[PDB]
Amino acid sequence: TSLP
Amino acid sequence: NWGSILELDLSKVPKGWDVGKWMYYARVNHIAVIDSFKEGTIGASTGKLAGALNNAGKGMIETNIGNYIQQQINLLEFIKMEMADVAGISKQREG
Amino acid sequence: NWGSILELDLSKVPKGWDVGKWMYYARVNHIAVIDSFKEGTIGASTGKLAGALNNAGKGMIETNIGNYIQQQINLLEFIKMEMADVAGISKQREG
Amino acid sequence: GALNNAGKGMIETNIGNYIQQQINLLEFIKMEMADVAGISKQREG
Amino acid sequence: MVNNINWVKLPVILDRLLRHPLLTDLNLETAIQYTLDFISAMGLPNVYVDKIETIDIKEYRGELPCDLISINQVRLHKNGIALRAMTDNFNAYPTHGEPSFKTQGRVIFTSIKHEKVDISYKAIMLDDEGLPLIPDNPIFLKTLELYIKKEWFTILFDMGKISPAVLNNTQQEYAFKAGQCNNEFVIPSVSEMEAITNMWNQLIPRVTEFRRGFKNLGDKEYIRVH
Amino acid sequence: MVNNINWVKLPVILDRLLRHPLLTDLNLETAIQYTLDFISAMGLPNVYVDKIETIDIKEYRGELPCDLISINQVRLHKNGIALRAMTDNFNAYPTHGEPSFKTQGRVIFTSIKHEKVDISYKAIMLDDEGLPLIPDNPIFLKTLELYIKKEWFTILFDMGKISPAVLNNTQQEYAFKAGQCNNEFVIPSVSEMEAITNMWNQLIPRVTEFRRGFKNLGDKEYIRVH
Amino acid sequence: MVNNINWVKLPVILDRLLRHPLLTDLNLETAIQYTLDFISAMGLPNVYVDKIETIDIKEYRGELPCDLISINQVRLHKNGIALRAMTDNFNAYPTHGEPSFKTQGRVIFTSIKHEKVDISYKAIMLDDEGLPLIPDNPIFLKTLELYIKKEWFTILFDMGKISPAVLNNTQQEYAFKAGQCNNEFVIPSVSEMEAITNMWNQLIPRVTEFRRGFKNLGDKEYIRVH
Amino acid sequence: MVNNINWVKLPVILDRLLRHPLLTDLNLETAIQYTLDFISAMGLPNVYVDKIETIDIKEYRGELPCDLISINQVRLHKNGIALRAMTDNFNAYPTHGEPSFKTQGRVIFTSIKHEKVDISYKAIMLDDEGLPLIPDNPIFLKTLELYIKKEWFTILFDMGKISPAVLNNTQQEYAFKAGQCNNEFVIPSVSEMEAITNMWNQLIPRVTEFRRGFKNLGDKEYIRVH
Amino acid sequence: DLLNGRLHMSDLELVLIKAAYIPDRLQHYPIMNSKLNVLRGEESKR
Repeated sequence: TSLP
Repeated sequence: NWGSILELDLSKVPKGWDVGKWMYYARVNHIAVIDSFKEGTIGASTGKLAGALNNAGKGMIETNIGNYIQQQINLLEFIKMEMADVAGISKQREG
Repeated sequence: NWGSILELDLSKVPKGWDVGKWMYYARVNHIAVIDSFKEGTIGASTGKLAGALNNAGKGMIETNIGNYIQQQINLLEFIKMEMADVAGISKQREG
Repeated sequence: GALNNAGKGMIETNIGNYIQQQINLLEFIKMEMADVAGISKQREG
Repeated sequence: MVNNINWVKLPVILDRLLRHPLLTDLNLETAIQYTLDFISAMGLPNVYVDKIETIDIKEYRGELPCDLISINQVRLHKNGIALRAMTDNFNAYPTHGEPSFKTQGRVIFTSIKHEKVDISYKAIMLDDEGLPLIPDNPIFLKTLELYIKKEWFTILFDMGKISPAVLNNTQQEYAFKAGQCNNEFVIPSVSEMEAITNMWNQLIPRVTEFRRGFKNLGDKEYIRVH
Repeated sequence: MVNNINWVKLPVILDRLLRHPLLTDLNLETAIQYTLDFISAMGLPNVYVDKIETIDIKEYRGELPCDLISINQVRLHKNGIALRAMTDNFNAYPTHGEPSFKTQGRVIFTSIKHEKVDISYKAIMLDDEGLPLIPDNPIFLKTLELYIKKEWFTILFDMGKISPAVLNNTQQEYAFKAGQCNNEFVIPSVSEMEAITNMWNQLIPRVTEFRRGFKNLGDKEYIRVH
Repeated sequence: MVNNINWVKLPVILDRLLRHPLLTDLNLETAIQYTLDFISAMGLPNVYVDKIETIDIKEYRGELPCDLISINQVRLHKNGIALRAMTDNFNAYPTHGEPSFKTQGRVIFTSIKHEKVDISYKAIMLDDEGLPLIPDNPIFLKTLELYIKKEWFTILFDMGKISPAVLNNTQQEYAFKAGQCNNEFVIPSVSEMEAITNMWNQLIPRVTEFRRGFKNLGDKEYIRVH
Repeated sequence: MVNNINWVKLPVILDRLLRHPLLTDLNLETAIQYTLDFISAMGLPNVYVDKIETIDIKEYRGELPCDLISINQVRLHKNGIALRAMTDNFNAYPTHGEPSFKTQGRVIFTSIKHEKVDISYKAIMLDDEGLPLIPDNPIFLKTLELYIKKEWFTILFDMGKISPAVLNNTQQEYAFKAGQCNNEFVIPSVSEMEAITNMWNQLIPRVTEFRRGFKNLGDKEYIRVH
Repeated sequence: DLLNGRLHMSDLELVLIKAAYIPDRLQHYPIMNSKLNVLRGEESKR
């Protein structure tokens, strides 16, 4: 996942 | 009162370039080559870090001291005018 | 009445730099090198802390005292004018 | 859906602003030559 | 920095870490490495010891002290004039100006042949044992504790011996305390704000405090009354 | 601060923590560490004891008191003129201005060779036992209670002996009370607002209260009537 | 760069990697490759050794040193005038200006027939063994550690021997430390900001420091008082 | 490009690929094809060898060298005047200006009947074996490694022998390193920025460097002082 | 020399050139000449  | 100050982040200066020579050619040509695919931008590009690191522009330490200076100058003009009036000596009557 | 006041946060002054010398070179060059990848920004970059910490600009303690001063000056002009009129002595009749 | 929308594109180049800048520079340089020569515009006509 | 850097020995951090049952395999050997890593990653200049040490330049080269980490200034011994960074690409190479310097390892490359130069540098405060000595600031101590806990939990998470939620909490707490520790050591005290104020307000700007050792940077700028 | 700092002994906090059945393994030994951590993390200057103590400078160096944590001012004993932060990188190093200072450990580095300097510093209020002494402000007490509860619950959560919801609630409550405690100790009282007001309104601005010990900072600025 | 490049041998990184039980099959042979990859990917110019070495041009061609990686400058030996990049497409080809150069392999193509040219180039600092020598900066060390851990975990993830969450954490941490390491080595020190300042403020701009070896780039621009 | 193109043989990439247990069926035969594909897809002009070679024009036609891939320029041998692209649709066809050219295969169609023309072209650097020779830049090497890994994983994913997550990671990593490799080989060095600067600032613009072999493109534009 | 249109670079900085070209030398724009010519012309016509 990638949402930081 | 000093001018505006720019907060410059050097995370995109290309590889193998000194900051001094980079900025020197930026002065001369008004164009600064940058590197969006530096290793330091990997997190933002791949989505592992906040995307604000490759965006958001450059910040400013701006202080509104000019408006203060204008206010003081206007107050000086007002006080000199009022002293002139109370003394009975107008500006047109000095010259 | 004092000028505008800027709320400056020093969380991005680069490592090994004193605030005094950093600000001194910012004065001289109008450019302040910052470090977006300081350890203190790790939470915001990695998404563990609110992203407003790497954004939101710089705040201002601004008070609108200039408008108050202008109002008082205008009132003074009005009262002096009205005293002049009631006395029967116009501005053009003083000079 | 952009294929039934999005308007029509433009190959626009802002060359007019460049031309205006050059014309203004020409006016400035002719004025400065006039001043240094001691011969004003009003003094040519 | 508002508070003073009172030094205490490294196992003060192991007193506090070992309160956690999951950190009981930690050692002085591990604490040394992670403490040095934390010290560098924060990059706080108040944690280092300021030293001044003169050396000789044989020919555009000089031997550097053993404990040097970073240089504040280099100046000529006889004049006191400071040196700048060397931008020249052929410094002591001849073919067929003002002084400057460049340092890479144990060697400092100056533009001068034979002179004594004074180097004001930063080192690490050591113990009676040849070991790092840490500030006892409980903010610094808590942040270093959280750093080591975060690294240990990251390893244990790579194994699958810690929950992802536990690591996420540890990372959040370490991040906040890291920012707070950064602000603790950097925000000036009252005397440092008087110096900054005397640097900030000049009717006649002073722009040559590098030539001196920044001695007059915080000196007040007096204007005579006329 | 509106309220007064009435001191009470440290186990007042253990009276209140141990009401919670999950905090019954807490001790005076643990309360001391977490209390010092809380004191530093909040950084409230009303919690420290103000002291003034003179020392001698042998040569650009002086011995510092034992209980010092932070310095309010340093001044010369004979003149009373305050010192500023030292920006010079070669202070007492010779080659071949106004006074300033710099403090790292037990040592204060001044720019003066042989003089007596007065240091106004902050320390911790101690007990008859050599232990910290805490304010009895129930806001301070509740915030310190919540701090210790939050740390204990964080450990127990790292084990998996507390629910994540319980820790989330504890963190929320501690955060709110921390902000409230910050505002309690910092917001000025009525007398402190009179001092701030007399600092704020000057027709002729006063910009040299660092030279004095900020003695005249809150003095009212009188203009004679003409 | 604020800190100094103190060199240490390559297995310093294997001391730190092998703390992780999942990285115990790593070797000096693997560390060499991944260290060289990291060195190139970061492209930091402070990690290389600056060297100057003269060569002869036989006819528009010259032999290049063995350890060369990148060229700072090339200049003529007798004049000292620097060379620029060659834009000409038929340089030494005849049919029936200022000097320039072009380098591809072990060969440098100049526009001059028979002269000695001085090349200021960057190489890698080697060990007593013919091996790379790495900085001991714990930021650099931690970033190289995280690079190697990320590559190893990427392989193990391609197998399915690591969780996707573990790799995601490793990639996040490596990315942050990579940015931090980039900023550590690039942000100028105080002396480098004096050079940059003296480059920045010119009432009369200086635009010909390429002709020299950028010797006068950070020289201050003095205006006489009239 | 900042760094130099030091050549190394093709199995340097197989040293690095075969570290991955899933890539052990790769061969020199496969590496050749995918290396040529990568070389073309990136289209970097620093990877090719610059050559100049004269040929004869029999009648509006000339034989082209064997190793030619792309032409930098064509010019007349006796005058040196460069040729442009041929826009004419009936070039040597009669019925009942300046010179130009057009190249399709092994044949170059010029507008001139019988002259010698000089062609400055780009080829591939070969090995002692008639094989491609790759740069040893670890950025280039890592990007080529990731290219081949991505293609192999794409096949294995078309079979269902790799997870979709593994291919997604490989594609992400290859994309980032492809962009980085593009920027590595294209961003000018210091000498190339001096040439670009001397091309950029002309008070009197120079607009006829195609006629020459772009020889004077980076020549500085001097204005005499009056 | 300033009235005759010649600028000495050594009179307004430290020279860290002798070539008569602007990329290292400085133009002179004789803006002072008209001012003195006005006064000499009035001297002549007095």
